[PDB]
Amino acid sequence: QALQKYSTDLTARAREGKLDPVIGRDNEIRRVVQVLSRRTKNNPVLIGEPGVGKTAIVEGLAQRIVAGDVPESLRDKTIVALDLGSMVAGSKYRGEFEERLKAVLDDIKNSAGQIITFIDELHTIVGAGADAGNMIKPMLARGELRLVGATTLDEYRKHIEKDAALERRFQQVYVGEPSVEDTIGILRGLKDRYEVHHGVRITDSALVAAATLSDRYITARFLPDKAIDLVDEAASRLRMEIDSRPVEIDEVERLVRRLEIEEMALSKEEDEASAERLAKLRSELADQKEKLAELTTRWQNEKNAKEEVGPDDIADVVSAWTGIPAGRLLEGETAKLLRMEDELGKRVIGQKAAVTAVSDAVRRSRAGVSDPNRPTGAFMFLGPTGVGKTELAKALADFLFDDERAMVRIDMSEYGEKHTVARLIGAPPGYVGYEAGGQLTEAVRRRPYTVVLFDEIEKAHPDVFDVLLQVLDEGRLTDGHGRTVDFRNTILILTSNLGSGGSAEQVLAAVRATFKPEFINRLDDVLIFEGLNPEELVRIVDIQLAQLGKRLAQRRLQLQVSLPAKRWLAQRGFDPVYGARPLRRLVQQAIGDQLAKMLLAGQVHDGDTVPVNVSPDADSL
Amino acid sequence: RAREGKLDPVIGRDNEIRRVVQVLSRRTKNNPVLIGEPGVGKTAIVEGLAQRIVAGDVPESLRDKTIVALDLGSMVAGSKYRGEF
Amino acid sequence: FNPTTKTQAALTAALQAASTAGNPEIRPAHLLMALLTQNDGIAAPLLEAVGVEPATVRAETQRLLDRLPQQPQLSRESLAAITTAQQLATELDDEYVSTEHVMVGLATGDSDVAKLLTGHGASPQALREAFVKVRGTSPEPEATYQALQKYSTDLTA
Ligand SMILES: Nc1ncnc2c1ncn2[C@@H]1O[C@H](COP(=O)(O)OP(=O)(O)OP(O)(O)=S)[C@@H](O)[C@H]1O
Ligand SMILES: Nc1ncnc2c1ncn2[C@@H]1O[C@H](COP(=O)(O)OP(=O)(O)OP(O)(O)=S)[C@@H](O)[C@H]1O
Ligand SMILES: Nc1ncnc2c1ncn2[C@@H]1O[C@H](COP(=O)(O)OP(=O)(O)OP(O)(O)=S)[C@@H](O)[C@H]1O
Repeated sequence: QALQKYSTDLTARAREGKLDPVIGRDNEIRRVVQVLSRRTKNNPVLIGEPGVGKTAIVEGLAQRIVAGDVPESLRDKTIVALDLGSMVAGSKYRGEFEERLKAVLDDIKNSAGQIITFIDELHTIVGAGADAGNMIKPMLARGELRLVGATTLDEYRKHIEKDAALERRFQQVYVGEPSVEDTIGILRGLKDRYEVHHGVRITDSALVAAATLSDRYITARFLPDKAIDLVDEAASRLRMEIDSRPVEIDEVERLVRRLEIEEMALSKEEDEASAERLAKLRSELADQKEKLAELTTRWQNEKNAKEEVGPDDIADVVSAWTGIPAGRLLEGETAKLLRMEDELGKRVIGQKAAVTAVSDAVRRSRAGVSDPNRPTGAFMFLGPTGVGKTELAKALADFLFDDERAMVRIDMSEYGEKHTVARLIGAPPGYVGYEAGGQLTEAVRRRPYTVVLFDEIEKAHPDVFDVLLQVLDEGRLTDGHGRTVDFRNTILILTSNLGSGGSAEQVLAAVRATFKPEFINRLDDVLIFEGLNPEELVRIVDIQLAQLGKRLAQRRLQLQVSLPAKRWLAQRGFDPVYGARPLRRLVQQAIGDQLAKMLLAGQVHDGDTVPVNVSPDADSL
Repeated sequence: RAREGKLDPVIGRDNEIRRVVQVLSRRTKNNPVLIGEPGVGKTAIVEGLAQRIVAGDVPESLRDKTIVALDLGSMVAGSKYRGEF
Repeated sequence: FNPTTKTQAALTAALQAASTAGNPEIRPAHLLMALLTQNDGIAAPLLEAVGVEPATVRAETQRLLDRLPQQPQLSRESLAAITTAQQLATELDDEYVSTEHVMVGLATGDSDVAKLLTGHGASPQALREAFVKVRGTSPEPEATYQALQKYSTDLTA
């Protein structure tokens, strides 16, 4: 009767049908049985990584006993679930806990083996002392109490294997994680338990996707557990959608009910610079109130003539998680991908050969054609200076994230000595900086969709190349802590400045003599950039002037530029040895200097608009 | 406190509260953990969820759920004996 | 009953000084001497809260000890004191007995100590307000009781 106070009844719980169906894993359960039914030392311990199913095996054995598939040596035996936490509850006096545990042990021995104690998280059996969890050591080695335990793989060697007198009384059972084909079956069996809790239906083509998809995207966790979450979340989200309106009709309404209040409390601003902001916000409101009322119409076109989860809700879940977009190109993204070297051309000018290669390994990955285990694209573009090869790697990180500072840049010119490698991989255990991990590593392990940029790579020491050697071609590198980080979704970009003027084989042979063939072989196309012709500078001129104008709008201060000045600046863009950097200095020598002189000398105030005009030699405002 | 009007208004962050709710109402292992750099708003989201529950914008399963803010500091206050914690 | 460590130490000190004294039964004046001369004593500021002089709390109760003919057991007045103390702990729901609880039980249990505290000037309505101005609801030990005044100094003062 002391076993009623400190434990529940697993077999009784399994009798009333309160446990999930256990599928497969025949070998593990048969070994648990043939260990649990020997003369002495008859107590197994399941062992293995967290999530692969180790309480599932004990619950399967309990259901199996209740049914009657077990041998004669185990027919009609009850399994009790010991609870070490509720025993040390009130034991402040000097012997009460030992008294409790002794009563429990005596009561277990008082039966004739009709009880199988099952301790979960048994690594907690070492403490309870303050000579505790130690009075069990005699009864263990004789086979009185049949113990079924299950702890993860690495708290075993941390709490138990430290005590080789106690770990002798345990027989280990290793529980390896299943494969995709087996996880599919486990899900096929468990589906009808979620189909009830959520009032929905789940499609087998979705049960296959929730297991194939969650095997190449979520690598930090193990099997089935990392494949049941997708199904459960998809169902819960679908039920939410069923009750209320669908998504993308809810957020459009939530933000509209906010822009209203914004413009309402903004229109009462007795101000003049705030009138250009109100007249700009008042347009996005009418633009949103357009597609909102279009969605409410397109929803009735379907509601007059999305009721079970498919292989699409799963992808949407594994995309909201982990940030990686793996969807189906829902007709809004494809129209944007189709004109990409057109949205990149607003920031980079020329280099058509290189824009149509960076942009070419994004489509052939969003359409599901690239190798699923290798980086999305790994190519190095190199050429003369000031040509636009560090700008392209920023016009690209802005097309995908809408923020130029959401990417990972490391300036490879500080890696002059080989010992500077530990800066991006961590320091081995037992050294100064170890509870910090790597620096490149920990940056990608948190958001595995960024675009890495190794700037000025040939200035480094030829060992960091050999570190990168396996990043390309496999997308993996492990830090000090032993955590493997995957790169199979990033875009690897390496700039350079080799050759410096050689036509095509003074540079192609200067790359070959600075890098090794095993490093050139992992790369995709080696893009060559080209100098700037006189025509393709008259356009960078416009870009620069637009930039400066946008920078000036902090004072509502514009400026008018005449075509003579616009083609004077571009003709004073000179020296096809320095690219397009001199022009940014010419602009500030000509316009910016005298504008700033006039600006703090009175005689120019906000709201004005200054026209530039080419004096016979210089520019006059 | 959300009923008594003592929490600041919470603006924006719709995707996050949506995901928090849908994780908070699934069958097993429903424990959302807001993670991210310090300052970007992680208590503000929970306060927004509380005000949203008081208002009524939540799905059916989360009607009248009475969020509770635990405290493990005042729980280990005086427990020098063997089982007091 | 439900003891805290200070009442346990007071009972142990009174029992050691009683077994040294050689008595058939331990008087309440042993416990009173143990509590007024206790380290970190919360009885002398308790009587400071009700305006009682401390120059008589070691003389007029000392005369209740050196008139007895020098293992004792607890007097029935002391058991009634602990009984009314445990009863008086049920309103403020403090889970353990305290030194002020021992004091109010001794003031209600034996009328001999109540006679002395009434002759020095103290009412049970006033000494029930003696602690609330020095306390400020209770665990087992005593690390409350104006914690700002014992773990800080005043820069403005
Ligand atoms: N063979 C299986 N058949 C059916 N469901 C399974 C099977 N293996 C695991 N599961 C389910 O997958 C999840 C695994 O959870 P558990 O196995 O209880 O956790 P665990 O494997 O013990 O990991 P730890 O060490 O306890 S944290 C549960 O939802 C189980 O119901
Ligand atoms: N084709 C181009 N289109 C637009 N801006 C360009 C172009 N080429 C250079 N620029 C400008 O030049 C600056 C950036 O030049 P970068 O390409 O970053 O220099 P680089 O190509 O990395 O050469 P090095 O070897 O790194 S100095 C920015 O101010 C750009 O506006
Ligand atoms: N979306 C938001 N709406 C309204 N106020 C916000 C929002 N996000 C942040 N704030 C305010 O900005 C501050 C952010 O503080 P918190 O988000 O509570 O701190 P935190 O983000 O939790 O970081 P830590 O780790 O808790 S110190 C508070 O003053 C919030 O009131």
